[PDB]
Amino acid sequence: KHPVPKKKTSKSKRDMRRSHHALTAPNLTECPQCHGKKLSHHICPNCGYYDGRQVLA
Amino acid sequence: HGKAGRKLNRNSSARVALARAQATALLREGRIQTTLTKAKELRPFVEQLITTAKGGDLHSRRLVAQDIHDKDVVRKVMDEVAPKYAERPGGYTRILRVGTRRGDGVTMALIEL
Amino acid sequence: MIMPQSRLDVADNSGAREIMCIRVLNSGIGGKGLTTGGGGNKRYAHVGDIIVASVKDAAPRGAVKAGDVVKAVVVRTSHAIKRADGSTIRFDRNAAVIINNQGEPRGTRVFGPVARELRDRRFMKIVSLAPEVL
Amino acid sequence: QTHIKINRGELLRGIEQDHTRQLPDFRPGDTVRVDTKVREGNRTRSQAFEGVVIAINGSGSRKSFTVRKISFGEGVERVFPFASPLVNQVTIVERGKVRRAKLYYGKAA
Amino acid sequence: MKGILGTKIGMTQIWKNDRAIPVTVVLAGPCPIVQRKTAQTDGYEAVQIGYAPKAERKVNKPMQGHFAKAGVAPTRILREFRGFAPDGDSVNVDIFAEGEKIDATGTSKGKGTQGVMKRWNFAGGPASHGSKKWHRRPGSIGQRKTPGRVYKGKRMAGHMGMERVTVQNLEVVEIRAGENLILVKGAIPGANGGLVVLRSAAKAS
RNA sequence: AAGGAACUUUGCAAUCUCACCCCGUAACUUCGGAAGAAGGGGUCCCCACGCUUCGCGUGGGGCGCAGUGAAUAGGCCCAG
RNA sequence: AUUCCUUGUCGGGUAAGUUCCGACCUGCACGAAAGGCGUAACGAUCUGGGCGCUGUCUCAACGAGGGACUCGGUGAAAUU
RNA sequence: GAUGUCGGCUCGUCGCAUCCUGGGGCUGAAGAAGGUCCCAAGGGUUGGGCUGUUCGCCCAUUAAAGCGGCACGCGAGCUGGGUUCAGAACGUCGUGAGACAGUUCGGUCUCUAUCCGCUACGGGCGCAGGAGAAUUGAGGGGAGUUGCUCCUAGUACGAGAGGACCGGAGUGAACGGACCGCUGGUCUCCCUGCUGUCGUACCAACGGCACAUGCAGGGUAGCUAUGUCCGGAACGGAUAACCGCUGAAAGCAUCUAAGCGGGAAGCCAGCCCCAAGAUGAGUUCUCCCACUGUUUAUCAGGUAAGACUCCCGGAAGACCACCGGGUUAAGAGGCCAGGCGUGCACGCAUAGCAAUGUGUUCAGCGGACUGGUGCUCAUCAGUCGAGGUCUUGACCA
Ligand SMILES: [Mg+2]
Ligand SMILES: [Mg+2]
Ligand SMILES: [Mg+2]
Ligand SMILES: [Mg+2]
Ligand SMILES: [Mg+2]
Ligand SMILES: [Mg+2]
Ligand SMILES: [Mg+2]
Ligand SMILES: [Mg+2]
Ligand SMILES: [Mg+2]
Ligand SMILES: [Mg+2]
Ligand SMILES: [Mg+2]
Ligand SMILES: [Mg+2]
Ligand SMILES: [Mg+2]
Ligand SMILES: [Mg+2]
Ligand SMILES: [Mg+2]
Ligand SMILES: [Mg+2]
Ligand SMILES: [Mg+2]
Ligand SMILES: [Mg+2]
Ligand SMILES: [Mg+2]
Ligand SMILES: [Mg+2]
Ligand SMILES: [Mg+2]
Ligand SMILES: [Mg+2]
Ligand SMILES: [Mg+2]
Ligand SMILES: [Mg+2]
Ligand SMILES: [Mg+2]
Ligand SMILES: [Mg+2]
Ligand SMILES: [Mg+2]
Ligand SMILES: [Mg+2]
Ligand SMILES: [Mg+2]
Ligand SMILES: [Mg+2]
Ligand SMILES: [Mg+2]
Ligand SMILES: [Mg+2]
Ligand SMILES: [Mg+2]
Ligand SMILES: [Mg+2]
Ligand SMILES: [Mg+2]
Ligand SMILES: [Mg+2]
Ligand SMILES: [Mg+2]
Ligand SMILES: [Mg+2]
Ligand SMILES: [Mg+2]
Ligand SMILES: [Mg+2]
Ligand SMILES: [Mg+2]
Ligand SMILES: [Mg+2]
Ligand SMILES: [Mg+2]
Ligand SMILES: [Mg+2]
Ligand SMILES: [Mg+2]
Ligand SMILES: [Mg+2]
Ligand SMILES: [Mg+2]
Ligand SMILES: [Mg+2]
Ligand SMILES: [Mg+2]
Ligand SMILES: [Mg+2]
Repeated sequence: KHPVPKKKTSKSKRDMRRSHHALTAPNLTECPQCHGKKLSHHICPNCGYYDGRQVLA
Repeated sequence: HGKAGRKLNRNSSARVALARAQATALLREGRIQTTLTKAKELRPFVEQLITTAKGGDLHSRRLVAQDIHDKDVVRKVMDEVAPKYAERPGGYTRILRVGTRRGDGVTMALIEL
Repeated sequence: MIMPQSRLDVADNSGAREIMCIRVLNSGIGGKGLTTGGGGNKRYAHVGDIIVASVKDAAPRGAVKAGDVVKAVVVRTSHAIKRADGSTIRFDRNAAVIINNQGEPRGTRVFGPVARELRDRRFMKIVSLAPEVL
Repeated sequence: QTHIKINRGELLRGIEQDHTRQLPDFRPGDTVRVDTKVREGNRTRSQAFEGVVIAINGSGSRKSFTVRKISFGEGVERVFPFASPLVNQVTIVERGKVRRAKLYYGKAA
Repeated sequence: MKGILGTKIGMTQIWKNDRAIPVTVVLAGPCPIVQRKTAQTDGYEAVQIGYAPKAERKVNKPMQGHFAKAGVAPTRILREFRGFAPDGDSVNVDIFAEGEKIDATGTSKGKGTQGVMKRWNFAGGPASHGSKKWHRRPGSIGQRKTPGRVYKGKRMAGHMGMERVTVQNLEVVEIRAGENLILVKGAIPGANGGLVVLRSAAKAS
């Protein structure tokens, strides 16, 4: 029992591994009213608009 | 695998006390804020309970009363809201995505009548 | 479905009350005597299957005695039997009829019903001692 | 995975009904007599199973009922397709007063 | 040679003569011809027919071009058949006769990732004789220092299902043409509403 | 499901048993015991009657698959 | 709990018994307060057999819950 | 400054000195059943009793119950019965402490895989434009077992008893694949019954708790094997042992020295599965087309065809991927109808001293099933995506 790594992993390796941790930036749209930005199919967090006006102020 | 419903990391009793509490709450106040999922999972239980209350007879009251343990809310859903929904073939509710919370990263949401 | 270790009650006056299974065989009954095996393995005996068995309880006074071994042929499974119409038969208890190596029963008569499937497997004499061919 | 507009039901039920037959209104608990024809080689004998109905099951061509009989000191149950060619006819003999719909409990008696 | 497309509708009980046949109900709806591949056109002999219908509003410019060239009207599904002709288009009428043995291909119901028992039929382990978390595992995966490796192809846990499967010599029990239905004995892979291709026998019997 | 120790070093493990009342109970013995040996029955609701009450006996009636109706709750034996 | 030869030999039980029981005596290498041979009763002792019951097994299924997986938060270790 | 050691379990795979099964020479081969030898490693090689066993003996079968290798394969895979720690006892040895490869009872087997290797699944780029689809199969994997009965035929053979090759038919066992219609299992809140208690003011009716379903009885869809369907081949091409044709050296003879044919469960092909990262990157059908940018800005921008993101789902699934729908809309939920499960609701009435019975009531209730329906959410929108290098040759105006 008790596996353990045989050898330090190179800085190079370690970083090759990390080639996939890129965050994915939001696709962001600009609210058709109050004008800041929002997520598709969410309520625009600036005004509160989702066609008329749902969340409060 | 056509199975249906959500485990919601809970035991059968919990799962039930959930849908009942959140039903009681949504009916107590027209709209509530909750996890997007718990919402998804709440919509059809409450919508149905409405359809039950839409009967008006005493049977349908006692029926609703098993799932909804607060008199005042029962009385509300029997006498006030079911009669309003009178003409709508179901779809008594809707869901809105508010979005991500700070503590635990979770898309909240809004559910209402 | 019978398998080694699987006790059944006996449906004849042969004198064995209770036999325990021991081997299963896929021998039939053809031309000269019985036949010799359908292969080596075969794990489950059902109705119209010869098995091999050792006597476990017997009548004081009777042909067959406690410990005797002897072939038997299986006449009532608790398992289900599917005939080619969809009909299904199934008996409360598991039972067989001890036989000799021509297939003919060692007893004077069969007790309780037997599965008509015995007719299929050409067990005429057994099928004839029988109170009922369900 | 081929998304075709199609009532699966009605297509099934189509076929499934050329092979559907309805028998008297017997219920679980009711005693019944099933007059079956048997083929003994060239011959067609008539044998007749009669007992308690302990379960009805399925529907459509698949519907089935289960008679339990005691014969010659040994318990036996049988299962019939309402539409088995080998079931000629079914006759209610007595009506039962049953609280369940399955009756398994009778299997000790 | 012979072949056609359709959907697995379900399984049911019927009687021919006096035995209860289990039958799978297939709908081999009509197939338009679309493309005819020959030697001097494509190198090899085949025909490409199509199955489920599809509205224009869901059809690629290029796909529309394709279908339009043979003027057929569009289909959610195309497939090829080696060595096949007639003219016009293709219904299971004529293409199959009752009694004829056919080969049914589909895509088995997928099971996701499955341990060595469920997937390969491993023996498992002692549910009780002091077995220490080795109840479902696959035992050993090799030898020792010869050959200090693990055989290529060694059966182990994995994606079971969702695979292409062909059952051979299924018997055409019934044909209701003009409902485009074939009643087929036995069982075809893949779930209800799934795609199936029906073919002549691969084997002479 | 069917089978029932075919498992295995070994029934290891897990099940069966399970409270109270009545019936009943072996070899053997230092006559204390072994012994809860073994085994069988009963158990809930209503009503009337009797009796020493919280209760129980007796009779008849009632309902369910099932009445220590859920929880606590001995598996037994033979022989070294 | 002592036997090397050893699965001693016969009997028992078992379909089949290197184990267990009884008998035998050829005790490699029992034996009388380092006690000898018995002994009812007592044992989370050890050994064999039975009844019952069982997923221990043929042969594994389906289900549940807690992890494992995914996202946001904090973020080790032996080893090299 | 550690290469864990017997046996079992689990998992395989190799050799052939072949246990079976296939082909063949010889036979002290009539037939049938054998013996031995040669070719043959495709597949197959059972369950039990005793022992820690390996082995071996026994029970009962079988076509057969093959022998070995893989650190006497496999303890970062399990066991831990054998053996070799400490305890204790017997026998024996020793004056003793102690001892024995004698026996006996007891006795801790280490949550995290870094690399190679392996099974699965994505991301990247590549394949001389950007796209949607349909495909050839270089190459690779799986599969490859057998009995029994019947006909031939009571024929060949045989004094007889008996009893065939060959060819044809039929039915199983094990194993494999798929499937869920059937027969069953399960189905953690779909339906009902039940008990103690706490609650909903009380009655009535209900909810919680008694498992992480309080117990019980059923139980759809899913998912399952013990359930069902199908499979191993047929034909062909090269061969092994072996059988021959023609035929010299060697006037005869010889299967060979030139040549030629017949010949196995084996080889290659045919079956099923993967397969162009087959960088040697293949073929076909189709769609978009020839845009913009003071080389102070010689590589990018806005785009087309087309996708992705996001939402709602899915018989797809760890994630990713895959399929569907996304208002020109039946994608899921709801709602309606139906199916199916449970089995006769609540309330009221009646009978009854009551428990409770009966009627209203084939009722009531409702997870996954089948359809319909614009009641709900799939709003709005963003992101990305061509302009096609050169060389030679052929045809063309
Ligand atoms: Mg969690
Ligand atoms: Mg005896
Ligand atoms: Mg059923
Ligand atoms: Mg799936
Ligand atoms: Mg297992
Ligand atoms: Mg190497
Ligand atoms: Mg059972
Ligand atoms: Mg035993
Ligand atoms: Mg125990
Ligand atoms: Mg006494
Ligand atoms: Mg007692
Ligand atoms: Mg009753
Ligand atoms: Mg009673
Ligand atoms: Mg207990
Ligand atoms: Mg002996
Ligand atoms: Mg002795
Ligand atoms: Mg002493
Ligand atoms: Mg995290
Ligand atoms: Mg070292
Ligand atoms: Mg080391
Ligand atoms: Mg050593
Ligand atoms: Mg081999
Ligand atoms: Mg060695
Ligand atoms: Mg080794
Ligand atoms: Mg190792
Ligand atoms: Mg040990
Ligand atoms: Mg001494
Ligand atoms: Mg790794
Ligand atoms: Mg190839
Ligand atoms: Mg390669
Ligand atoms: Mg291979
Ligand atoms: Mg003849
Ligand atoms: Mg003769
Ligand atoms: Mg079904
Ligand atoms: Mg089912
Ligand atoms: Mg008050
Ligand atoms: Mg009350
Ligand atoms: Mg409480
Ligand atoms: Mg509490
Ligand atoms: Mg609970
Ligand atoms: Mg609790
Ligand atoms: Mg239950
Ligand atoms: Mg199978
Ligand atoms: Mg079978
Ligand atoms: Mg040849
Ligand atoms: Mg993608
Ligand atoms: Mg998802
Ligand atoms: Mg309905
Ligand atoms: Mg409910
Ligand atoms: Mg629907």
